[PDB]
Order: sequence, then C-alpha cells, then structure tokens
Amino acid sequence: QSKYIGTGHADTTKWEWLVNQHRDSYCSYMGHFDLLNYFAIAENESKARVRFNLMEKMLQPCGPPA
Amino acid sequence: VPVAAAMCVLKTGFLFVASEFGNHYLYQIAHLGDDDEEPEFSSAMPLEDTFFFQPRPLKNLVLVDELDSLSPILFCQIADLANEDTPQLYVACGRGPRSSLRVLRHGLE
Amino acid sequence: HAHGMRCLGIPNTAHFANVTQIEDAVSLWAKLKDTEEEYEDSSGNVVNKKTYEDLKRQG
Amino acid sequence: QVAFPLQYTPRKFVIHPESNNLIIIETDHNAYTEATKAQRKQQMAEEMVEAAGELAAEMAAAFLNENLPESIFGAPKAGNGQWASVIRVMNPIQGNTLDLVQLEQNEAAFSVAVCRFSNTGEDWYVLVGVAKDLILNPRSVAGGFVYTYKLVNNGEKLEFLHKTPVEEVPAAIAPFQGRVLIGVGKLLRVYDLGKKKLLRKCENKHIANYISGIQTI
Amino acid sequence: HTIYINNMNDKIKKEELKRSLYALFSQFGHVVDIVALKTMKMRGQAFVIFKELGSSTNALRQLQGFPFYGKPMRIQYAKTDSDIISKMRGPDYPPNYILFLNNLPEETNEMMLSMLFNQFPGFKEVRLVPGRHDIAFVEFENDGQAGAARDALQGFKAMKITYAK
Amino acid sequence: DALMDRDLVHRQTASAVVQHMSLGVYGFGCEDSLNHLLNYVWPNVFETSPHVIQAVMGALEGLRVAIGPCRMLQYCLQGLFHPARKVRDVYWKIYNSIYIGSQDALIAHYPRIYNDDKNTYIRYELDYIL
Repeated sequence: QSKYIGTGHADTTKWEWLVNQHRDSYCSYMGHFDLLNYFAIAENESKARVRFNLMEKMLQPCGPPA
Repeated sequence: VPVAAAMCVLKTGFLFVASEFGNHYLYQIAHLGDDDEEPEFSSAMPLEDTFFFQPRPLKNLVLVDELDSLSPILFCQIADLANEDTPQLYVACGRGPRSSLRVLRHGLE
Repeated sequence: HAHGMRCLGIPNTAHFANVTQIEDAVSLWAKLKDTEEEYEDSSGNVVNKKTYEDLKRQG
Repeated sequence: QVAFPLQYTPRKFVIHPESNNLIIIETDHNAYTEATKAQRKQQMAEEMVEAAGELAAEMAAAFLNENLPESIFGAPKAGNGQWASVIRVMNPIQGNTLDLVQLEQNEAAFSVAVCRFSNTGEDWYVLVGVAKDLILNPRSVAGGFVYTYKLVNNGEKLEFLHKTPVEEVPAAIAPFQGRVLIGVGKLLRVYDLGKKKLLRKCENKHIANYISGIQTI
Repeated sequence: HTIYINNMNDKIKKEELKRSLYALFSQFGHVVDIVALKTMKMRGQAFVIFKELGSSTNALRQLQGFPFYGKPMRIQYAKTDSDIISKMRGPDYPPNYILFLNNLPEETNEMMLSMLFNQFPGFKEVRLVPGRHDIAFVEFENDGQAGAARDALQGFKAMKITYAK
Repeated sequence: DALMDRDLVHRQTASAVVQHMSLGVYGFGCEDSLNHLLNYVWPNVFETSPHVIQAVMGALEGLRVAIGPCRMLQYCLQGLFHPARKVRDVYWKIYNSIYIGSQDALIAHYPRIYNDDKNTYIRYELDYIL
C-alpha cells in the first residue's frame, strides 16, 4: 500500500489529497488522446505545448504547501 | 507544413504527414533543397539576437495527397436540405485557421 | 428552548441546533433572512414591474 | 463530403428554416481579428523605419503587401487575453458565404439562437450570446454581452440591432414559449425581447456551479 | 430630526431663549435638546432637536416666519445629523433632493403640490397632473428643502414619495 | 432480513453473499437492488472482529466493481476528514481499497473544492468550454 503512490491514511492532509487528485487528473489528460485534443481546441496550442505545460504543473499544482 | 502530430519518412524521396488536426497530407521530395541562397545556419554563428528567415510556399517538396480528416468534429447536424430524401450531414469541424464546414453525402468519389 | 428561540425572533429549526449563547444566533438569523417591464422609450428595461404599472395608471 | 473553408474555429451553428441558410459562430483563442492584425501590421510597419538606417530600403510595403494563405502558414496568433469571434451567413447548397460579421477584439461568442418572439411577428432574430475578456485558467471575466440581429432579406442579410450588457457570460441560449431563455453563469433567467435591450422576466439563483447547456421541449 | 433657526433676536439671554424655544416647540412633539450659543458666529441661531421626525417637519411648516421676541423666525432642516441623534440611533447619494412616487391622489393637483412644494425655496420640479393626479415628481433645489417638504408631509394618510436614490 | 443483524455471523455471511453476487452479476444492469442492499451493508463498516471486517472489505470491493466507483466514493467522502480517529482510520482504509483499483476512473467524481489563500484547489481544465 505504502509503495503504491496515492495511498492515504488517517493523518492525510487536505493539500496532499488534492495535489494527488490533481496529478492523477493530469496523468489522465496525458492518457486520453481526445480529452487532450479538447484542451488543445479550447485554449489554442499544440498538443505538445499542452502536454508540456501540464508536465510543468505536475509538481507545483496549488503551489507551495502549508 | 500544417502541424503534424506524427511523422513517418519513407525511402525514395517520400515524406508522410499526419496533421494534428485537419486533412492529412502526403508529400514527395523532388529536391534535397540545398546549395541555393537559402541561409543554412550553424550553431557557432556569432550572435547573443536570433537568426531570422523568410516563410514561403514549398520549394523543397511536392504535395502528393490530401487525406480526409473529420477530427476535430465540433458540431454536427443531420438534416436534409437538398432535393433528395437522404439527410445531409452538416458538420462544423476544424482547428484554428484551417477550420472548415463540411457536408457529408452518401457517396464514393 | 424553542420558546426562547422563537419568542426571541430566531425561528426554530435544526439550523440552530448547536450554539447556546444568545448573541451568535442573532447574526446567524440575520444570515438566514426584481423584474424589468420595458417602458416604451426603450429605457424602461431597467424599470420595475410595479413602477411600470404605476405609469400605466399615469398613462 | 465537400469542404468549405472558414477562418476561426466554429463553436456551433444553427439552422435558419425559411432562408434555409447557415449561421456559423467562429472563435479562436490567442487570436487576432483582421483589423487587429492590421493594427499590429501597421504597428510593426512603423517600428521598422525607426531604426534610422539608410530610410531608403523598405521591406515594409512588400511585407504588408505579402498576405499569406492562412491555412498553409497556420495561425499568426499569440497572446493570452486576445480572442477572435466571427459570424457567417453561408449557403448550404454551395460554398459561398452570404454575409460575414466581424466583431470586437476580445469578445468570444459561445452561443447563438434563432427564433421569433410571440409578441412580435414573423421577423427573424439572430441572438448571439457573447463573453467579454476571458482570463482562462484562473477563472474570471470582465463581464458579458448579447448582440441581436434581425436576419433580413428573408434571412439573407443581417443587421446589428442593439448591444445589451450583462454581468456574466451566457453559456447557452434557447427559445421557450415565444420568448428566449438565457442561463448566464449559474443563474437561470427568462428573457423577453425589449426594443432597446432585453429585460428579465424571470430568474433562479439556486443552481450551484455553472450552466453549461440548455434544451427546451 | 433637527431644525436650524436663524433671524432670532440676539438680545434675549441664552437661558431664556432656550426656555422659550422649548416651550414654543413642545406643541409639536418632545424636544430632546436645544443647541444655541451667543458667540459672534452662532448668535441669533439655534438647533432644535426632536425625538420624532414628523414633529420636526410639522414644526418647520407651521412656525415658518413666526414672530418671536419681535422678529419673524426662519426655519430650515439642519445640514447634518445632531450628535445626540447619532448616539440615540446607534448608500452615498442620500439625502437626495428629487422625490418621485405616488400614492397621493384625491382631487390632488399640480398647483396644490406646486404650492406645497412652493412653500420651499427649493421649488424646482413638480410633476402632478395627468388623469393620475397621483404620481408626484418633485425636484427640490436642495435636499434640506426637499427633506423639509418631505418631512412636512412625511405620512400623507400612505402616500409614497421615493427620492431619486 | 439477514444483514439486519440478529448476531454477527448473519452480517458476515450475508455480506459474503453480497460479494459473490456482486462479482457474478457484473455488467448486466441490475445495479439498483444492489444499491439498496448496499444501504443495509453500510452500517456494518465499524467493528474490530477480524472475520466480519475482512468480510465487509471483500463485500465493499465486489460492490465497488459492480456498482461502479462513483456511488462508493459518494458514500466514502464525508468519512475521510471526520474529527474522530476511528472513522478516519476506516473510511481511509475503504477509500484506499476504492483508490488502488479504478484509480483511472475516479477523476470525474472528485467534487468541486474551493481554493484557499496559498493554494488553488479548483481544476479549471474541466471548465474550458468551446
């Protein structure tokens, strides 16, 4: 369980849980060709630049911790 | 060329282009495109400035084929606006400047 | 308890089934507790229903 | 198929029954409408000569004279808050564009509806819901607007009627019982036609998050 | 709630002035307090404060130009709220000088509302005349006078007059 | 009748029944009644008896695959942050069981959670509208 990333426990903080679901959402975006293409349509960029901005947002999201 | 999500290169002067969106394209190489006035940049050329250059049509290539691409399909309406009884598919589809409105009928070309 | 609430003016419902002090539930109860009828000059799109009815009686 | 070229990326289109034409809404993010590329065009044109070099040599006239096919070189487009929104009256039978409506800089139009108010007559209407100043990823706006068009020449011509402001972006527009439903943001509202601007004949503030789309039996 | 009086005979001693002022104005409602000084600046003047606002309006209309110790007094609504009122009690245009509303019919009319509005030097706009005779639009040069007229008939048994807030 | 408890073994064994039923029926469209039974399953979550707790675990796992995660998670939300230690221990155990499998499909079902000062908790990607 521990070595499986995303494992929660009783002491789990807000920040960690939400940054988890963030990163997992981003791996889903990298995963599904379409939804990615939807993103590229809406905000106009390349598929590439989209995935790049996401890979930048992987570590950050929500910004600094508390 | 229009933005290609993936590129396969074939022997005997061929270039395949599958665009990220809009029609696919098959290109053929009629010239290696060297040796002329076209500036050929180096990594050691002096500056600290970025070397510029002029866009233009294809002078290194010829366009063999254009493959039908519906994606992305933004909006779809099936309605019969013509004389016959078979409904035509009016589809607003495309990406950026290349976006277009296409009509689908039931036929081979 | 409900007599103190309701007679106090704080209506009796679960919402308030926590806090004891008289004060805080007063602000809580304060937390508990507009159409356009188009005049003919095309400016009355800001004008209220009842107001335009008053201008019906005036017109 | 048959392919009819366009400029910006259409978000939707609607049937006009009697004129039997097609109204297309186009929008592009990071995009510059024609006149915008004209003001940046002339902008760089001016900023060229100011290098004060021998003045004599002008690439400006040829560069501006150069107009590239917008499909082959793609988007001459960048910038965050900028947008492009165009409307089109196009024939279904052939590919000719009957009319072209070229709107403001930042205003993106996410909805359009064509109907006839029960109070007025057979006069057609083109209602284009429009957003103002999208800041896309935080979420905010400067506000919203709605444009109205009478759809004339039996529906073969458009004319701007009025610009009616609204606090929020309309995400959809649908006709209901001879009048026009508009949800805006999370607020659902029943609108009726004013001859200067629209007025609200009802509202509901309950819906928590946001209004995506609306259908009406 | 407070009325400003000027044009008073300044020869009366201060305590006598205040006591006659209290007596005279008691006929309209309870007077909470009276501020009157004999400094150069303030001589010949007084602020009379009433518990009820209707009392202030009635006083203003009924005693305008009343001979007091030999001179005709001039009354007006005060510019600001009295300190005592603010303490006893505890938007940007308010107080406004344009009161539009209706609920004042009954053969009422424009020369009627024009003379009632006329009472006030602020008499500027008066709109009461259609078959209605019940929609009153009153533009009073300034809110002291609009407030004076409004405070004078502030409960025309109930009419509705709504400042152009 | 059985899951409503006369004595623990009823809840246990009946729960096992819910499990094997839940794996067996998968994908055929009967989920409704399985939701109803999940109601009565749900209170048994709390106990220290090893066989009934592991039984209930198997139960809610089969119910996970049959019903789909969305409904599960909608029962498992509030228990995560509840003040008590017990409730958090358990609902986090459950939420982990729901989390490991079908982690790919959970994305849609995380609710909207407002953003605080130092952190932005809204994922705006889903709000991009054409």
